[PDB]
Amino acid sequence: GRTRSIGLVIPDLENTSYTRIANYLERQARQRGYQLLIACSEDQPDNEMRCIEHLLQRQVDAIIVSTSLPPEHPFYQRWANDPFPIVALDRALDREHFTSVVGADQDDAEMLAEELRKFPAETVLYLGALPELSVSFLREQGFRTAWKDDPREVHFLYANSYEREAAAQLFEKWLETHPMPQALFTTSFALLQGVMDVTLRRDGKLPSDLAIATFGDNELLDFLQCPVLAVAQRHRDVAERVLEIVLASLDEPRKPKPGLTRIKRNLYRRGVLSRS
Amino acid sequence: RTRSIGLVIPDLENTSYTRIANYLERQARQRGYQLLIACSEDQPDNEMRCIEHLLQRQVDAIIVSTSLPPEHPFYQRWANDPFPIVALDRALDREHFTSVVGADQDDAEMLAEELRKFPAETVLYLGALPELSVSFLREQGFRTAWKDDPREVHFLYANSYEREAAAQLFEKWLETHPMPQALFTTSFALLQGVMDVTLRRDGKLPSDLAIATFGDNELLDFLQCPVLAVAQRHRDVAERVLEIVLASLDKPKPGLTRIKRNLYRRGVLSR
Repeated sequence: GRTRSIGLVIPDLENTSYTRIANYLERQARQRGYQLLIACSEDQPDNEMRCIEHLLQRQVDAIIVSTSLPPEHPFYQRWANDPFPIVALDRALDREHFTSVVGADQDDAEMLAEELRKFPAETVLYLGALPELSVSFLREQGFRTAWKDDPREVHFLYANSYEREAAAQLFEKWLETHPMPQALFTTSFALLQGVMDVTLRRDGKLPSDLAIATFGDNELLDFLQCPVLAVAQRHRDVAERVLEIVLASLDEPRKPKPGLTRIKRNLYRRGVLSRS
Repeated sequence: RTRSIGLVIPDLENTSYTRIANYLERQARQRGYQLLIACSEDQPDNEMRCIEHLLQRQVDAIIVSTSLPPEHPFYQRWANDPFPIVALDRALDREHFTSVVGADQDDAEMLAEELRKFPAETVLYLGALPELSVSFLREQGFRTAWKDDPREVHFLYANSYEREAAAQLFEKWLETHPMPQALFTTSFALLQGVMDVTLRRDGKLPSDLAIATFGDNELLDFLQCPVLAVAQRHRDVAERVLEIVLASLDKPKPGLTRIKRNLYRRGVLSR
């Protein structure tokens, strides 16, 4: 009854994090005799639900999804007590009913923020997005823990989306009344790209006196002239775990106990720190 | 008819292939087709297995970037067959298959011509694997642009398109040659090795250096010297490849079809 196929619904194959996870999931699925069917949602809920339906129509045996919807959204509640495996990747689904393989956001932000705090800097800027979301709050809580005994006042700035242009416009507006920071903590690589876009437009280069700490990573940051700290997901491990959950959900009498499986990120020392 | 299309590529790590995959996925989905991606890791045996697997799944057509040469009997099975197999990047037999490939010679000529405009006494061309098609096409393009220029270009060839190999070879070359004021690299990986040696030695790149490279990326905006780079037109490539598949299904001429790269001015040239 098994088509030996597994759906993967992710926003795109642009974002390095998503391409890397797709890369490893495809490799590992093929090694177990499964064809991955990738369907990109463009991070849009209506598209995502359409992709889900299309994959069901193609009779995939299971679906791995990074959802753009709230974790408890009714659309997925259809599968809450059903044999059909839906496994969440990166962004959680209802921990009562689904297994989600996600980051250890609070801990990872604390670990990154503790490293950032080691750089002398008068002006410290925290740039996040969508502060009301659980994920955003957890990252800020981790940062605050790391900085709780530091006497510096940190500037908090929040974009309306985790998106490069939104960050650029907000940071550019911020610079009208604040100095360039000497320490910067960004909660997504897209936010950091917007800041870097403005800094390059304004100055033609990054300051040597700027310590950058970001979620997300790109080994090309090794070539920047300022200190850069980055936290990347353990893509290979996440892929192996998700597949193992999908196959256990198919191969065993009972599904894995629902809940979050939080996988720590790696901290990478980039920019001038790669030349220490 | 399953309204699905196989895509066999080395991996989803190479930003060339991920970008093409990204656009092929969107355009195929927009037409009701499901893309079935299979990664070969550039291994011939892996590739042949992936093809068979996709055939089992009754895909309507296959797009492949092959790790096999022309002349290999494998694809000869479909030489005169209604089933569409379309080549991407590496060409299949021109008598029988349509291949969407690079215009490497013309791209290298365009890039080299822009680099030639920079004042530079010492010019270094850094490539790899000079006997390979990709390598010789790019060299010929360069030499065409530099044909009547009085400067003697230094040619340097690494044993692979790899950062560490380039770093080692460039460090050795600097023992007896001055830092160039113009550098042409046939791959971004080679440029990375040159930047490794230069940054580790001097902590910065020279002001008096113009760089031209294949493999454009956003790091290049940060560089504090003039930079020229070429990049594939990924969306246009994906569109052409899907056009060919759909027309074969719903017939295109066998042979190579080439899509040129775009040129970007990066580093201090963005100012």
